[PDB]
Amino acid sequence: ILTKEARSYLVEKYKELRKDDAQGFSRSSYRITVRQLESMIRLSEAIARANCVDEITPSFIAEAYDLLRQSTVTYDKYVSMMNMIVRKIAEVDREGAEELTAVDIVDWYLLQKENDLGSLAEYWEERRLAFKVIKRLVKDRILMEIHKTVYVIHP
Amino acid sequence: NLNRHIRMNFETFRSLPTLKNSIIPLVATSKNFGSLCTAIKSCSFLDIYNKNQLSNNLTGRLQSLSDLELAILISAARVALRAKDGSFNFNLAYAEYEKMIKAINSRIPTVAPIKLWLKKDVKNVWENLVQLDFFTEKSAVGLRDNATAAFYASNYQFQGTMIPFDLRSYQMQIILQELRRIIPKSNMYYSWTQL
Amino acid sequence: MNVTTPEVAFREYQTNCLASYISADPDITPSNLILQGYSGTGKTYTLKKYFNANPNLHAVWLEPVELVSWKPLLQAIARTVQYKLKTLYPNIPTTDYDPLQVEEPFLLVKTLHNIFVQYESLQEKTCLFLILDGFDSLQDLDAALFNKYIKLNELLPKDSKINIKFIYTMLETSFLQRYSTHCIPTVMFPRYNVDEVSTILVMSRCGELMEDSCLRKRIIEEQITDCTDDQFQNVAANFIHLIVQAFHSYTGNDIFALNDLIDFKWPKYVSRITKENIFEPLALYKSAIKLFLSTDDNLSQTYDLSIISKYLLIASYICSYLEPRYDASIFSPRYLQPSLFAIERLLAIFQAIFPMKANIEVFQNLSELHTLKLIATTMNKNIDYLSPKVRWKVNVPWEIIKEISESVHFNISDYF
Ligand SMILES: Nc1ncnc2c1ncn2[C@@H]1O[C@H](COP(=O)(O)OP(=O)(O)OP(=O)(O)O)[C@@H](O)[C@H]1O
Repeated sequence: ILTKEARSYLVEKYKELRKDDAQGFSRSSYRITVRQLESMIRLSEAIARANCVDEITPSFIAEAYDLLRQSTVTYDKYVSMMNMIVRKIAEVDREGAEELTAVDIVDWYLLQKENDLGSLAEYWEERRLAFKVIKRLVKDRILMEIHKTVYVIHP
Repeated sequence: NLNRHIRMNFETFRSLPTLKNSIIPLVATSKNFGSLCTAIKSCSFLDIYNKNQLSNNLTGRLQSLSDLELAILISAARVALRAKDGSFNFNLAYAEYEKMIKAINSRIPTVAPIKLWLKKDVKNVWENLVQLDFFTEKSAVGLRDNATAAFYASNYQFQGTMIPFDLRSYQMQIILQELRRIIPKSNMYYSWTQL
Repeated sequence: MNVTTPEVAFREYQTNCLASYISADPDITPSNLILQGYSGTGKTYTLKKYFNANPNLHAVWLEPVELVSWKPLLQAIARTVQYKLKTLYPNIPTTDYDPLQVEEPFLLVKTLHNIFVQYESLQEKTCLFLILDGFDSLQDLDAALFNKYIKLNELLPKDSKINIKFIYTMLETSFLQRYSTHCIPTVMFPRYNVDEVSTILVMSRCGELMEDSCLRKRIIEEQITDCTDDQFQNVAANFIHLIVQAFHSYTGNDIFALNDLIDFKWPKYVSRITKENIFEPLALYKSAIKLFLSTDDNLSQTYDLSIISKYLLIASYICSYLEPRYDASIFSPRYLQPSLFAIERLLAIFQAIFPMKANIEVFQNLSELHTLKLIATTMNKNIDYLSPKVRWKVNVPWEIIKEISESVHFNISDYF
């Protein structure tokens, strides 16, 4: 069953998909239609149906959003680290929390994935892997250093 | 080492004064007889001289560009490659830049509850790249040969200098294949060096 | 002979190369020398910095940037060489030659020969380093020009006590590659790295900003008590790093644009400074955020136009981007440059889209638009609108036509 906020989030994403599918001059879209709006629920149902919940969470709407829109470190691990750290910084900045260093960011991320670590030997590899992700962001100025340094979202 | 360098000179080009001018800094810079002997035995400074001779080549200029400049260069190269004549303009370049930024953002999954720079800010990047000769106007003759040709060129008014900044036609100097040769794979935009 | 070398940062190789090719004895220096590098590379800075440490070298400075064409460039050489020789060795009796008589390079050679003959009484042979900055920056320029100054001093008599030793500076690489066979000694300047640009700006434009009147106000206004010069230096330095890291992908690696951005944003950043803002530059960043979110290089309902003018400009865009095939069907290539059209099409489409006949106000608005240059024609001088050869095209982007259509409630979005 769709939760009430999921309806609010679904109409947000349907507007976003209808925005992207919009042609540059004509208003007529070609790929995203009302059938796809049902598809988002229909896919979200199946995604939720794969687990033990009868309440569709906003997360399962995003998963259907990704799959319908899509039409050294591994690429998936890199981006997964990005969406976790980037939203962490934006959350504390918008809430005005105290500043945190890069090491604290690494420790925070490892805390989030405690169960994915099969052994403490894997701990050091992932911890070492984490700093490479940070440096890549600084390398292309995705997270600006402020002089220990504090990381702030770049424009 | 000196004999190897002399052999390389002989194989490459056979104008002796070039080798003379190459040697002159080695003698001039020497401060002591021991330093002179060590330098002429190691013969390493000719490599520095040669790389400085190559520092303002295409690779040397390309290594100095910024992230946004490099991305816009890649997008312009892609448009040039897709075009039948290789021509492109600012509008198509910015459209491709927006499209590739959208694609990169899309491949990043959205979280349950990278900047597309404004078209006005990209103007400075375009101006930078046009001056560094990565681009060139459609039929730019460039430096004229003689004074009379320069007179007739300065008398005439080319259309490319009158039409708006967003619609001037350009052609590319570094083809996308050369970019993929040169651009490090560690670059975020490297994956787009292919079509 | 020995020449001291200034410690120019990030140009050490080139400073050593200029320690070479430049010495008191004219038998140990070449006839020509070229230093090359694009704008904002430090060549004009480095060359003057090297000459300012060795006064005994007799240097003459000229700039083709000011000297529009080759005639001023020739005349200035004679003028400045003569004046410099008078300034250095005044006691020798000489006779003046008018620099305005130098109408040809041969006459330049003649005048130089005459002047050196007048100084023949000198005991020792000495160098004369004629310096030209940005040779390719000359506006009236052609390829054949530079050979005339390459192969110049060999027409001078080698017995002369004064020998000219040319030095050139160049920007473009396409200029050098036409003269590689001459094997002229070349010293190259590559574009600075970001780590170099940031440090160059910190070393150069820090103290100048540190003591400006704007801070002279704010320090007293905020009643800062424990302030010292070191705190001033650090606070000013943080600004350059912030601007560089914010606008590096926009400016690139150019010192000039970064300096201009610093100049514009420095008073506004200083304005946000309070008692609690210093000793925590992070708060300074977190309060002047909007300075770092927009370039602010912009010079400043954007167009306020008559309704007739608005519909004329809608119809002209339709003419410029709709293929002529559809005029008989629709009414009965954005990225490309606009195509040309005729007034006969514009009038018909305007009549077909306005919610007018042929009163003079329509043509008056059209001519106003042309004078406003919102619509372009196929000519540059002696505009002859009524001549049939002239054709018309739109000089306005789509982003403004869309707003005009919104303001007149028109639906151009449905015709494409
Ligand atoms: N090593 C350096 N240290 C400090 N400042 C430097 C250095 N190199 C260059 N600059 C700065 O570069 C600025 C621009 O002068 P520069 O010599 O680079 O011009 P240019 O490239 O000859 O210009 P143009 O082609 O317009 O004549 C100078 O104001 C100077 O402060």
